[PDB]
Amino acid sequence: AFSAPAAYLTHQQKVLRLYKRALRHLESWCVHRDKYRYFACLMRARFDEHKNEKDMVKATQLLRQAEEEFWYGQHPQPYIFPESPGGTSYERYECYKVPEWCLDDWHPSEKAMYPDYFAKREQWKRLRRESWEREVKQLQEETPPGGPRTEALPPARKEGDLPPLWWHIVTRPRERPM
Amino acid sequence: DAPPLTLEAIKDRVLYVLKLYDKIDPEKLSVNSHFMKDLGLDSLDQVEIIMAMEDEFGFEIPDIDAEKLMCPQEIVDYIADKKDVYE
Amino acid sequence: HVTKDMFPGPYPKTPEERAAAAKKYNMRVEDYEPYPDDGMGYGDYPKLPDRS
Amino acid sequence: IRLQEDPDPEDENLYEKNPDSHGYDKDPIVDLWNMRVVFFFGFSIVLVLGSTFVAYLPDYRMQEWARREAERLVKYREANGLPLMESNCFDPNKIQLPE
Amino acid sequence: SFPKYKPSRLATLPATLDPAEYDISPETRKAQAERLAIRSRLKREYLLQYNDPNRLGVIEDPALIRWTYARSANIYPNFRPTPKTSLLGALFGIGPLFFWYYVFKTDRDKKEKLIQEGKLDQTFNISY
Amino acid sequence: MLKIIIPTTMLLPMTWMSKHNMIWINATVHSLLISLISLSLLNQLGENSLNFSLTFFSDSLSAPLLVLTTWLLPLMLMASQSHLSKETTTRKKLYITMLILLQLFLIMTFTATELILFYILFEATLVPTLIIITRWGNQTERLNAGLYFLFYTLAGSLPLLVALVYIQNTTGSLNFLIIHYWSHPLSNSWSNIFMWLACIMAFMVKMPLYGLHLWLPKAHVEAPIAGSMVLAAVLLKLGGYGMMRITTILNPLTNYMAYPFLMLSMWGMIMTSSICLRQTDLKSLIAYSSVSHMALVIVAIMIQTPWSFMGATALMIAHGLTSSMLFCLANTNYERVHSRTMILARGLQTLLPLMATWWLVASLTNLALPPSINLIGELFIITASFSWSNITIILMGMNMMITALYSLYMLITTQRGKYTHHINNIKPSFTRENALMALHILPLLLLTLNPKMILGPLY
Amino acid sequence: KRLFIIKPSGFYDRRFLKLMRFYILLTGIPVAIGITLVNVFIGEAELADIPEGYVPEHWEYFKHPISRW
Amino acid sequence: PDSWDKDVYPEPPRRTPAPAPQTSLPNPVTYLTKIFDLLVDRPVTLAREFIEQQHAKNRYYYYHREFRRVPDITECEEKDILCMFEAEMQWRRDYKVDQEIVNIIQERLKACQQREGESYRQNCAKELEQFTQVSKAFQDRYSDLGAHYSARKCLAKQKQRMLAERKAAKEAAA
Amino acid sequence: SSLLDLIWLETILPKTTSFIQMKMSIMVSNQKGLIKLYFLSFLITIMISMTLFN
Ligand SMILES: CCCCCCCCCCCCCCCCCC(=O)OC[C@H](COP(=O)([O-])OCC(O)COP(=O)([O-])OC[C@@H](COC(=O)CCCCCCCCCCCCCCCCC)OC(=O)CCCCCCCCCCCCCCCCC)OC(=O)CCCCCCCCCCCCCCCCC
Ligand SMILES: *P(=O)(O)OCC(C)(C)[C@H](O)C(=O)NCCC(=O)NCCSC(=O)CCCCCCCCCCCCC
Repeated sequence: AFSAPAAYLTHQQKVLRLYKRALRHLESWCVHRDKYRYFACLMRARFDEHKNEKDMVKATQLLRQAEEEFWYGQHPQPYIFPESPGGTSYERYECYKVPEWCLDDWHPSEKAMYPDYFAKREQWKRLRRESWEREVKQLQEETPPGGPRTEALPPARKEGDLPPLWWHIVTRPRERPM
Repeated sequence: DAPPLTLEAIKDRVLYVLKLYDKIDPEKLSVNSHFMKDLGLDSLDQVEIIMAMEDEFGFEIPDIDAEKLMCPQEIVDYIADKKDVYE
Repeated sequence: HVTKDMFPGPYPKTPEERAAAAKKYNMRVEDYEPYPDDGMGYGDYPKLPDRS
Repeated sequence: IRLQEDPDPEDENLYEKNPDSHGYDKDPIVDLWNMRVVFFFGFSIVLVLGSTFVAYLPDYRMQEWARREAERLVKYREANGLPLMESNCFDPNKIQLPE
Repeated sequence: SFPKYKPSRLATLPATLDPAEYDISPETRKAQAERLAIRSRLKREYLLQYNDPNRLGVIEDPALIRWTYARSANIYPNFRPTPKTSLLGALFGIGPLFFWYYVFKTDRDKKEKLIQEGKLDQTFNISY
Repeated sequence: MLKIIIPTTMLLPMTWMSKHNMIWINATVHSLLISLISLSLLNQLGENSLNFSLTFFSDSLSAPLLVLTTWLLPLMLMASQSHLSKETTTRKKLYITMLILLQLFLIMTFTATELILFYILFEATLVPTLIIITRWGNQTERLNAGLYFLFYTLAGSLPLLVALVYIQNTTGSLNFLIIHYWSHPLSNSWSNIFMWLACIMAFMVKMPLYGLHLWLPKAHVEAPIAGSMVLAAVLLKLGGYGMMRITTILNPLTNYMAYPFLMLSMWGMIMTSSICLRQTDLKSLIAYSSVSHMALVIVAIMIQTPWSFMGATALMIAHGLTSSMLFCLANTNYERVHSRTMILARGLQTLLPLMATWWLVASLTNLALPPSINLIGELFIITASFSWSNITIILMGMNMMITALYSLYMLITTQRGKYTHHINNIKPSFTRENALMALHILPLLLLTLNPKMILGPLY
Repeated sequence: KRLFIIKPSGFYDRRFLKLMRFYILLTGIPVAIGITLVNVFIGEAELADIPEGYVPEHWEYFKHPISRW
Repeated sequence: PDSWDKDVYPEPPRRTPAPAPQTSLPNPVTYLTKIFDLLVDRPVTLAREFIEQQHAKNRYYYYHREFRRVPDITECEEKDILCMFEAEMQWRRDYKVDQEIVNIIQERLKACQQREGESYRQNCAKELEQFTQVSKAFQDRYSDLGAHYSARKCLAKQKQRMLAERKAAKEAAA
Repeated sequence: SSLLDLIWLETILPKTTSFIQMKMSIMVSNQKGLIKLYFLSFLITIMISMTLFN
């Protein structure tokens, strides 16, 4: 989520993702911890057996057959963490996330109810306003003429600058806002 | 509800898990030790370490982000940033 | 701010028209494929995969 | 460009000049009195007074009158052994059928 | 070996089971790079507008405008009378009308015939 | 009726002689006063109508419509003052004048005692509406919408004029009381078939009937907020009122000529609800919901039983109020983000709570939720249709299911989910908008409390 | 440690609700008091036979005092 | 109670059995009834006594409107608009009165069903027959006139019914 | 939505009538303004009125 994706997954990345998914589904099948440890050791033994293979075509064929085996033997109801996309507690607190632009539409009485918070908020707003030109200049200087080849973003190269395109990442709502 | 996390608590828990890992020597394990450069592990070992951390903290780290956590300090910083821990 | 050239148009019948349509929708010319010209009103709108 | 055209103006926010704006008028006093007249007349006058007026509208539909007439007819007809509901609306003697 | 999984339209084919996922030509990699470049360009434009401090309003989406225009206003100009369109329109617009007319006509004719024959249970049927 | 007619013709010079900043205040105050005055028409008799003079009369069918019109005018004034802030004084006064003329024509239409005067007034209602649409619409399509609306209505209504003058020549009078008392059966002939067709087709186009309804999305989507409010709440009820008035002299030909219209109404009710399920525009969704409800009203009028007419009247009043409220809510959303796309603005419950409450109540009234007058009318129509035939229940159940589906789909799409991140100009809801919603919703609940006021003469 | 909770403005919704309640209760409470006093003191009319030779009025044909008025 | 007519709204005499306890345990129902009478019934009775005392000081009367009979549509000539108007109004009033009569009979039926409870199928046979007869007559009178019903249409229906009865009697006698 | 509402209900009643009116308008108004042509038309009209009308 925090990392910019690449154009494709390498063979190492594919096999590692298959390894993690197979281990998780095996844990779903093997509920108890000792049984899961035993069968996970056997699974890693299989992966180690096929670890050293010079023939990339054969390695890809092994990966494909392993993927078919995983799809046949996957748990119909695999365990999902509550906050994970398939989880039960997924997106439950999205209705509680409110942004700071909505925060600055408050009435003067509401703002007066929090005098110290809004002073620091004004400091943050000044920091945002005093850096946008430097950020856009840095972005347009470092980009290739063809355009952005990837979604990655650069850091601040100067002692007094900020990383470009930082405001919403830094001021995103808390994971438990209310 | 639950007590809030702290940077020290996260670091202690991740070092606890790593010291309970058998392939890692507890004496030479520091918070800046690299998993493959100076700990001598490999990709499957790192995947199992990330899975152990997921089990420890009760949340999933996506594969796109988990491949880059090659250091206990990196894992601590990732978890603190995701859980909004600043102290 | 959108101009008249940025709106969906008729079914493309030439490689130049298909290239222009693909450029309009921010797609590759190789990956752009219109709906078949059955006279159903789709025009040059892309036929993206039927996934969710 | 093909014309000497004005730029599209920015959207105007009523809360910027007047934080306690009711959304009626730019002028504060005019907006406040527009709110006051709308709320007073509409809510109080129309809603409350018209609702109680409609609630206490006299029984000009003669529902209760019809009920009392029905009570009298039922009492009279069941006292004398007559049918409660008559078979015909009109008088067959006063009706003249064709041959 | 293991039983094969048959994709459907409402149950598609997973990526890990796609045969083309394991036959990657060097041109496939450059196509993926071009797609990523397009996505990165669009993302950069959107993020610049989104993080602009002086922006107040809605970042207009030409893609959304095109979708809403093609769904509503671009249909008739690109519609042609073809055998397929003619038959489908005739069926979907006329057939149901005649079907329901026949159903209700038959039901009401049977009911009226029962009424005339005087063998339909209409006791207590006061409200109509 | 002059005690209500003259105050509108006095609203005109008051609007033109008031100051530049006081036009909205004066118009709203005096419109509310006129509505309160017109509330006295609800005291109706159980035997006959209120025959004020040779020209005007009031009935249990006309009274709720007149009260609805007089109540609808100030809400239109509020919405118009919302969206016409930068206009010039003369053009503001012209818009208010168009609204006042429309209200006056509608009042005289609902109270006209002759069919030819009724025709003249209900055709006169077109000019202010056309001017409003094609002049103060926001988009380019307002011109095409006005052309479609005008030509549909006129191509429907001209044969009605010919039929009315023919009926006057044949019978001696177009007075409604005389034609009701002196009515004679309509024999099955081609001439009578085409007379029935002329009258019914005029009012069906006004309804609108399915297959004669494209002008309704065209005009309703492209008209300004006040025009949208008046088009759905009142102007669609002229067709139903006319059909409930003319069908006195169209018997027994209505038993045999109503089959195509009943089939069109039922199937197109289903089809327009399904269309509502897949609308990318909120105004279009509201317009098609209006089409479905008026198709149900057409079914009631065509089956033509005392239980169907009461349901028709109740459903007309309820639909007017609910559709006006829905258009107002969608217009507030549009005034926020300057676009009518439904999926553009999301998370509006977390951004504007009380507007989410108003949306919830409006959607719950849009679907037949007991004991609302919407459900009262729909249930009466469904019971009458059940007595008519026993598969109409299948069609009505399908329509109710789809109605709930698309209403809650609109609610969940607009209000629930997560807000659009880049939309950062959604200011808190105005007191004026909240008051508009409250004035839309409270009378509906009070009518639910007292339901015999909107059940028509057949009660 | 107490953390600031970011919420939309509730001032305007609260103000509208307060104004609506005030203006409904501005006339509603007096109307309720008047209705209660009328019902308690000036009760409803009693049904009676029309005296011979007497011609009543319509408000004499209605029952509740407010409806008669 | 003298509020309504016992003949129009009959009630069978109420037979309540006397208490015959068989245990020394106190009756919670009796104790709670005593509490209810002490706490609620006496205050509401005093309040109603005060209210009725206030009502007795301002006694006034309202009357039931009497309508004399007028010639009906059978007596009215053709296109005699005034006689037709009077006859139509009288027919509408009679229609309302008949509707309320049917309502009274239905109220009788519902009350008897609820009262008899578990023996309603047998003890309510008298109120079912009265409802059957009343509804039959009302249906024969105003069954299928339509939304635009009138005295002329009802008279045409009665004429059709009379013609059918005459034809049936002639066929039977043949 | 598309096949019936946006295509065929538009094609039948409003679009076909507008097309016919436009075609007839073009046909009527497409004249070169030649007195020889429309006076020949006058002669034809006079002959038809004399013969076919009695
Ligand atoms: C902001 C958001 C919200 C917006 C909302 C929308 C906007 C709304 C706008 C306004 C709408 C207005 C609509 C029109 C209203 C017009 C008035 C009307 O229709 O009145 C109706 C009508 C009024 O009576 P009426 O028909 O005019 O007179 C007939 C009789 O002659 C009368 O009987 P009576 O003469 O024998 O004596 C009765 C008399 C006197 O009664 C008594 O004295 C009773 C005493 C009881 C206790 C006695 C025992 C305790 C004694 C303690 C002390 C003992 C020792 C001392 C004793 C005294 C000294 C010896 O009391 C009254 O007359 C008062 C009745 C209530 C008047 C309400 C006026 C409303 C005005 C409209 C505006 C309202 C705006 C809102 C603000 C309202 C104010 C805050 O009936 C009622 O009001 C009934 C109230 C409820 C009774 C119980 C009902 C059954 C409850 C259970 C049902 C099942 C459960 C369901 C759930 C729970 C319920 C939901
Ligand atoms: P680290 O970076 O050292 O990783 C080393 C890797 C693996 C990247 C190697 O360097 C490498 O690329 N080796 C050659 C490629 C290769 O290893 N291919 C084989 C991969 S799949 C494999 O052979 C093991 C699959 C067997 C297990 C399949 C699991 C299916 C069962 C799951 C069922 C679900 C519930 C149990």
